[PDB]
Amino acid sequence: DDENITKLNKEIRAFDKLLNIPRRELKINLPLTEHKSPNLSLMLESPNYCNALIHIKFSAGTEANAVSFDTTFSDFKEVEDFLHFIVAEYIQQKKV
Amino acid sequence: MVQQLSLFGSIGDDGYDLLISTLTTISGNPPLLYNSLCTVWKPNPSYDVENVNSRNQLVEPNRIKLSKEVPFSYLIDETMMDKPLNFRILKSFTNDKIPLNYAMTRNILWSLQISDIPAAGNNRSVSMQTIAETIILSSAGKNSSVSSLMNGLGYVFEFQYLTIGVKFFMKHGLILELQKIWQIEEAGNSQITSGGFLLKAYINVSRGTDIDRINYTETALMNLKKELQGYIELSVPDRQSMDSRVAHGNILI
Amino acid sequence: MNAPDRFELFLLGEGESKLKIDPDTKAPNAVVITFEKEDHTLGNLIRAELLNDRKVLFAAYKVEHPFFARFKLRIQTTEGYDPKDALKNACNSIINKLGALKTNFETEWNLQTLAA
Amino acid sequence: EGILDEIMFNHARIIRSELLARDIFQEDEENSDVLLFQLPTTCVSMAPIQLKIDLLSGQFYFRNPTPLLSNYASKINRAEGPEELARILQQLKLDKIIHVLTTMFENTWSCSRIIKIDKPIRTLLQRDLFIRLPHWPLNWYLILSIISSKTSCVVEKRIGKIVSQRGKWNLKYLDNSNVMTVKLESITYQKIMILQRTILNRIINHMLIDSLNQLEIRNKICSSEMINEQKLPQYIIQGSNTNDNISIITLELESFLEGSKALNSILESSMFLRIDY
Amino acid sequence: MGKSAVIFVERATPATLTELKDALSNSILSVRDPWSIDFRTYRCSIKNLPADVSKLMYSITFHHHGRQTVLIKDNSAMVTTAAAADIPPALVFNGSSTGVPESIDTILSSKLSNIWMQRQLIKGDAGETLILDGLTVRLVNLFSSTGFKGLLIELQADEAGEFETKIAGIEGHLAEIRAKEYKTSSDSLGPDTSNEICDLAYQYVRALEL
Repeated sequence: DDENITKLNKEIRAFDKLLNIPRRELKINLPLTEHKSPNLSLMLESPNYCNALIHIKFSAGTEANAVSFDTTFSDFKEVEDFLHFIVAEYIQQKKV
Repeated sequence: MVQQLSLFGSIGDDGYDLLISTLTTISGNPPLLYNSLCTVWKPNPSYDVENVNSRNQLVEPNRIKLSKEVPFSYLIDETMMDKPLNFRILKSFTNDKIPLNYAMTRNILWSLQISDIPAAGNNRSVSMQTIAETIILSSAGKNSSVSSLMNGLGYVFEFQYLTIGVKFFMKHGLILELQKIWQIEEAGNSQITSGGFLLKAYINVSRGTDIDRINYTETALMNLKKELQGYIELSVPDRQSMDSRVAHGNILI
Repeated sequence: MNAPDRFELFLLGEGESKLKIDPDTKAPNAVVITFEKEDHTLGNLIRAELLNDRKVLFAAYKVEHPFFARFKLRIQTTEGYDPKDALKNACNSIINKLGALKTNFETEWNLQTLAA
Repeated sequence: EGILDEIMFNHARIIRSELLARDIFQEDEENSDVLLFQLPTTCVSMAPIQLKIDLLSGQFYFRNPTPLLSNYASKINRAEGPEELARILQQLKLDKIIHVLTTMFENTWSCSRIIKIDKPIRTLLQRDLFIRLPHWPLNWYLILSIISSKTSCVVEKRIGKIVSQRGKWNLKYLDNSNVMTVKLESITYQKIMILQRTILNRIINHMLIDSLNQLEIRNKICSSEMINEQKLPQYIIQGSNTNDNISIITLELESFLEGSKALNSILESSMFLRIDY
Repeated sequence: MGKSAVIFVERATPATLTELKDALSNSILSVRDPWSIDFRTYRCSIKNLPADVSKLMYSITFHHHGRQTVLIKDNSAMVTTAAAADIPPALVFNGSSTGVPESIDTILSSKLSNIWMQRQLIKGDAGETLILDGLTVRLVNLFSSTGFKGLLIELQADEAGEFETKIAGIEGHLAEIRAKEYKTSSDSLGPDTSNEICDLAYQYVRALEL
């Protein structure tokens, strides 16, 4: 309505790309045969601007919506452990 | 429910622009545009309310106010989109005609509000009034409409009017309003506040029992009035003019 | 006339709690429990049942004035045991006893009707 | 200012020395104002965490605290007694391990956060966790008793049956002959999934045994060791090519017949029930 | 679009709530904070009324849905709030509202007391809410002025595909506990206009009527 409030809203919104929380997403597609291609989507966020939160969504090659696993992690050590477990599970699946 | 402490006044439009400069010099804040639309409803005369305890006068019938905000796209004609939306547009609102007509308001059909006559006695320096308020958020059903709702309660439409003006926010919760009022009927639209602006400075108190706060509020209002001495005279209106009971009919405008 | 309405004997007023529990400041593990709209019929039964628990030390009730329907109960139990738990056990035991009594009376009445 | 700083440092050193005397935090050689707390991040990992003392207000803080770590640091801050502090750290280790293993189960398992048993299950802090799967037979739960000591931790895995009646949890049945006592470090994902596969067969054997007890029929399990010992008849072992879908149970002839002693002289006292899925 | 249903049991016992809580314990995933609800009826005090005009007005107050009141009359609904955080900012800004409103029950029972008068009041406090697989179940004991009245069950789901199956399952669960006289309702006030809380209040009214 009034010019001043809209002007201030515009000027403040102009800085969203700097003030807003950073985010990142990484999609990994693994080449598998038998039309069974699992997906690995890892999104990294910093909700409190300092802590790292890693959300992992691993979809096995069974259905487009049957998410095999969907977990969250705050410790990189557990991230590496679960990554190693997922790699071992994929190797076993490729061996069967 | 609040205790509203208020002071009133009026000004001629000639000084309007010079008044707006001075306010900006005191508050430090600019004006903000606003508008509103109020509809007054009264108890249905077809229904005989024998429940009014005539031998004791436990209660008397009163009038209900329903208010709503209306977008400026209904108030700006084809000649006015070029100008930006700010306080200067009020300078063109001097004619009794207005884009919003009876049919549009009929098509519209919120905040529900009831009040009482101010406190008696001649030792009161500011108009103290008691207000009971509630809010209507939404509705549903086969006849979801404000008119049907108020007829369900037992009330009928009486009249309506449109306010357009500017607002100033000062310290301590003091609000100062400059208004122009347009009464609306099927016969047409008439500006009651012809060739002038109605000025109203007020504060709200949440609890009537707290008296330190009320004393502080009165101190702030009288200090504000004593600041504007020589420019505009702010006065306590007539106690019998702000009475909105059905038995006796008059309307401060 | 100043005679109060009779229905105030069995209908709680609005904003009234049927029980009110208050710790007693003199003896450890003691509570005073106010019951509303009740008379000796319940207090005597509850106190007589609370006197059978070997972990209950003190159990006493009173009706201060015969105008008002309300009474006070006072309980004191051994360490490591809650008076509210004692009240719950007493109520459970009373309910079981009344159920057994009802079943016995029904059996006897039906037998008499067969013999009637 | 120097006197105030000296008093601050002396008070912090006195508190730190008291904590070291209690032998809860080990000594940090690199930093004299940093306390090392030993915590297992995983089953086999055993790592130190650095806790530091604020020189201004004096609240303990971690270097990179997790939300649970921050919560328990705040709990430490308003703690009042040295025994309270020791109990807080013991509970920190215990529920950190519990959270780690619960996350391990959930990343593969439905735990229950509602069940509270009046008496801890007989096997030093003991914690009972009750897990199951949606497709399991009703009221059967995999029960894990975590026993945590000052230096070592063990897990007792059993199968039990619990019911809820009139607001109370009743331990309907517990099995003790097949308690799996497992060290904390050895548990891994592959062991978890192998246990998941075998536990349905073990639960099927348990619910059949309980049903035989409700029938008052004595029985004994032909476990993997029993089959490998070749004490059973060989023609029963035939066709069991190391398959978990074949279960053999030895039943008493008298018990199966509910006390019919006239048939004891005809058939052997032991019969064999071989159930193939 | 979420769906909801309400089942009221009149011949219930004091311990029936615990019986239904335990009979569903296998599927219970979690438990959340308790809730409360109020149910008033207001009567018209004027005698010069037409035959086709109803006389009652049902007010239902939801405590967990952010302190909201709903007024019902002749299949017509009205939703009022009383919290300062539910106020649309336009009304605060323009001056249409003083900022600290009152509940509509105070307005009905203070200022309009010569048109409407209270007739009854049914309350429910300290209910329990349970999260099952894709479902939320709330249980509470109803207390009138005289005493215990009955049992109230309200079910809410987000996916409307299999709502009927869940209702049938809960009805069967009540069936094994031998509660055979229960009145259920999942009706909708308006086929075209869908407001969740208005429909919930209408279902409450349809369940609680005598």
